[PDB]
Amino acid sequence: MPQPKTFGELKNLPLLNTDKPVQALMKIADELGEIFKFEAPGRVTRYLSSQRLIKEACDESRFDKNLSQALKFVRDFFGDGLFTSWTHEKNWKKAHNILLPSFSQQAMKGYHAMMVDIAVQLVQKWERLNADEHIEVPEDMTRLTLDTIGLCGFNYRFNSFYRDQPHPFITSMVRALDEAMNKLQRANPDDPAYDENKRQFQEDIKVMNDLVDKIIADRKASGEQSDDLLTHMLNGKDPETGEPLDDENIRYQIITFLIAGHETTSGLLSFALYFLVKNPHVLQKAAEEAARVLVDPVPSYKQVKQLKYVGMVLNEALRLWPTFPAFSLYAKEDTVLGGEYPLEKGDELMVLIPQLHRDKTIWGDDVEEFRPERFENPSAIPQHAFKPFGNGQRACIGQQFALHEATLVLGMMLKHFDFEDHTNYELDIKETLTLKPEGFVVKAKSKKIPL
Ligand code: HEM
Repeated sequence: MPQPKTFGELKNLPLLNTDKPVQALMKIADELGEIFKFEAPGRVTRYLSSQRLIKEACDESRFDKNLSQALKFVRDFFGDGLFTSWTHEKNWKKAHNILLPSFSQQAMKGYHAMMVDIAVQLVQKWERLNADEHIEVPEDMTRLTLDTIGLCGFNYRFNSFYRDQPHPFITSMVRALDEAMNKLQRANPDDPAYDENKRQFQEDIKVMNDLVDKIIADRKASGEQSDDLLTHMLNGKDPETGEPLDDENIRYQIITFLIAGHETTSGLLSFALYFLVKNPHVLQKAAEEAARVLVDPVPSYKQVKQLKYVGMVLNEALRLWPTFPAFSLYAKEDTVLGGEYPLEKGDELMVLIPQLHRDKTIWGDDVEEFRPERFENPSAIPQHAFKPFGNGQRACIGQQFALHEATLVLGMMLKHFDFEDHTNYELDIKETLTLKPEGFVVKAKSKKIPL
């Protein structure tokens, strides 16, 4: 099996001592091909990049979700929430069954009004800019997506658009995820030099956990008859065990949904707008759909479902830059991958989603081009070729929520504004386990359509 350059007794570990590890891993994959071994002290994994091999890795009878080294570190705050629990933990399947009804079609129609509430605040912010003022795109998209999960999921208002600086929850969430990414490259984690990093880390987690207490305390005290994600967490019973979630698991789910429910979606909207302003003919086509379909001051749920081309733009943005770029798997038993790489039970794999999404045998030769038309008929895509939301029973539970929000917001953006890439921005991808085009700015000129 191919393997990139090694560093003596540190093996390949120094290759991930960079600000852009995923981007470093993609270039290794370009150099070495569909599979490559990556060793660290006392650790080994195999990075897969081709649909040929990933279609076997997505075989659930042979491989199950692994918690990567990164996810093990985040589990200190995510606990046994849906995202950081093993498939075999009781709390995974319980919460899985209890919370899927929160993403039913009827649940989605119920979220739509509060999504519009936040989308209108975004549009109003941009409409209220003075001449020649610009937009900080990932910053405002994070304002929107954080507020949307807070309100739709928990009837809690982060009021991000009333702030020039990030919400304290996000300040502690980013620093706590920074501490988790730095534990990967640190030899002796229980050494006195990191005594204060750990002090910071645990105070950043109590910031996040104090908000959680408030969301819970205000639901119990509230009179309003709510039917949202928190309703199901507090009241839903698992049809299989007959049990509801317990108090400590509930806290983990709230923290999980608040973080997983906004970061990757903000990344998606950021990349989508980036590709639109870089591809003016695509932007014009998407804008024409938005104008044709969104005939009312606020979009209906049905109208969002009719934004076919906008949906295609979002999928094409997810192909080039899947915002959660790598997922980890482990072999359920001894097995042979691709008829030439034998694996033993427990052997770990990493699916490099951006490399899978550039497989020339599936997508053709123009893999770097932004062409939404490749999603004209989504059924034409072979199995396991397009995986921005993961695999099987461990796939993203919030997929339809993220895509409905992103389609709604992007449709309104295209309806209400013309956009200008006034700095001719140079794509610079920031990695914090998720991806975002750092420093992306635009100018918007309103088409002066009332809300
Ligand atoms: C474009 C936006 C999103 C992307 C690209 C994305 C990506 C993913 C991926 C790749 C996984 C599988 C993780 C793994 O295999 O380790 C996943 C799982 C998950 N996502 Fe998302 N996600 C997005 C939005 C959301 C939203 C909006 C929510 C909540 C409302 C959410 C909540 C979760 C949860 C709880 C899981 C774990 C599910 C389980 O294992 O049962 N995500 N997501």
